[PDB]
Amino acid sequence: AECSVDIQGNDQMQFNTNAITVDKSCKQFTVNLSHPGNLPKNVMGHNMVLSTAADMQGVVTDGMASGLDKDYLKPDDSRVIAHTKLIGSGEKDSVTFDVSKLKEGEQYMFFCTFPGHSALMKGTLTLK
Amino acid sequence: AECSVDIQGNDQMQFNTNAITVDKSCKQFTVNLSHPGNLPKNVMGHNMVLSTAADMQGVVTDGMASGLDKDYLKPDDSRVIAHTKLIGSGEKDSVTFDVSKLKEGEQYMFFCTFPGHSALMKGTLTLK
Ligand code: NI
Ligand code: NI
Repeated sequence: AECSVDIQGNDQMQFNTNAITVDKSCKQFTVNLSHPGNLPKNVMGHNMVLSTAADMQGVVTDGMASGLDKDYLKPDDSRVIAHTKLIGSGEKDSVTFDVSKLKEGEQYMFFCTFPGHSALMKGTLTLK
Repeated sequence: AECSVDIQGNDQMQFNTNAITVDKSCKQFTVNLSHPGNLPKNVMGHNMVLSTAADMQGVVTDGMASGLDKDYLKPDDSRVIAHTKLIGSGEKDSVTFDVSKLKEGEQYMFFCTFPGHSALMKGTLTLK
């Protein structure tokens, strides 16, 4: 609870929220991702990727180009603050990261890098 | 141009038009679908499927449930007036159907049934 949050990304190409705020008291923060649905990861794969608003675009465009083998994320991309695995239906994955990696007054974005999904599957994250 | 429309499906999950006018003087109308870009069928597949605005949702839902091998279309869906195959990048397909299958004052939709795309890839077709 509190320094964790649960996200689901479904077969309708959406996330159950478009805003997460990290509380300034958290030492670490967890994002638990699940995929309700029936569709396979090769058609409707979802991951949770975090970065700044200004970088999102770069991360999606190089993610795309990497492909399904690299879970559509450029390996060791330094713009990526934290990311889960690309999961399909019935799969579950989570990531914990240092709240120290986030600074106040900066717009972060959570999104999915599977092609075309960030048009809908995106959200703001903010450290309050 | 004359009783036919050239249309494009791109890797941004966008068709290059969102309104088709079919002329009453046509015996037939031909739609010519192409897919500029680089992503394959299993990731950014596109088809042009036509039905009444009312049947669209049943076609989209059942299409999803038909699977990738079925080109995400319920085969012999009684509601589909015409459709192309689901094409990936570099590919192309056309469909010619008779104009008598359309009537005056019905609302028709064209759309793509690939998972999550029709919220974005959709337009109106109209008999004038
Ligand atoms: Ni996704
Ligand atoms: Ni499509």
